[PDB]
Amino acid sequence: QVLGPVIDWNVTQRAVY
Amino acid sequence: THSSPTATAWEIGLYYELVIPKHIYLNNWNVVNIGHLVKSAGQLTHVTI
Ligand SMILES: *[C@@H]1O[C@H](CO)[C@@H](O[C@@H]2O[C@H](CO)[C@@H](O)[C@H](O)[C@H]2NC(C)=O)[C@H](O)[C@H]1NC(C)=O
Repeated sequence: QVLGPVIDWNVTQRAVY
Repeated sequence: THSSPTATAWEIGLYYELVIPKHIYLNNWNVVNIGHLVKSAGQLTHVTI
């Protein structure tokens, strides 16, 4: 019953430097 | 209908179907559904709308 994940297709949010 | 060495006659029965348009659309795109990947409690999952 815990809250699960959210998706929104935003590439910029998932950038890794 | 008639056949002589110098003269003939023929008849043809033609049926036509004409579509009448309600609307016409010119600038069109096909859809393609790529979805997203999700990793959850060890399992990789592909998700689509
Ligand atoms: C997509 O992700 C990026 C990164 O989280 C969001 O861009 C930021 O937007 C805030 C305002 O909400 C600004 O303060 C930041 O300067 C932005 N950072 C970058 C790296 O762009 C963005 O709002 C998200 N949503 C969309 C639709 O792009």
